Amino acid sequence: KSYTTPKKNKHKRKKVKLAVLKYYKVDENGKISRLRRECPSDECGAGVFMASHFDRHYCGKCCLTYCF
Amino acid sequence: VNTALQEVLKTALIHDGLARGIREAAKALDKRQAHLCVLASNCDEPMYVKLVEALCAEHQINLIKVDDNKKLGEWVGLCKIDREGKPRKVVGCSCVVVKDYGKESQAKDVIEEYFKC
Ligand SMILES: [Zn+2]
Repeated sequence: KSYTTPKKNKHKRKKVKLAVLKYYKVDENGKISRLRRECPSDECGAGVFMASHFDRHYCGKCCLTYCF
Repeated sequence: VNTALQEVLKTALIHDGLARGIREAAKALDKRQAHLCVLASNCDEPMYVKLVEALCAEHQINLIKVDDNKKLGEWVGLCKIDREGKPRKVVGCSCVVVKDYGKESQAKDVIEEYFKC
């Protein structure tokens, strides 16, 4: 029920639509162009990408941060 | 060839040679392991169709055309329950990569010779 102390809500992940639009760029030619840097770790595959931050990228379940 | 698609879909279901999900399909094309692909065309999408043959028709890719999304989803069995009637709630699937390992069958040679030309 409603207690005296406030409670922060859980991390409700907002649904993002048409994410498959935002992975590759499509031109008149059939050659694709990836928009994200690829993770070279052997735990994940070659189809996964990295996170899109504003300073540096971030891998998936590998949780490895690579600088420049 | 519809019964060939039925028998290869039941072979994928019986041998776990299916990876349902279009980003799993993108991972399968990125890992260079795609053999057979099923495409959905002339369905209810404004922008999804251009990306789906853009990311499907890369190299060594078979082309199968399905008129409606829901008929492929009912066929693949996303919610395949209550066979004494109809499945309850199945959404329409569009793209799937058949990464099957079972090869020795009856219609496998027929569908491979149909797709080889
Ligand atoms: Zn990784």
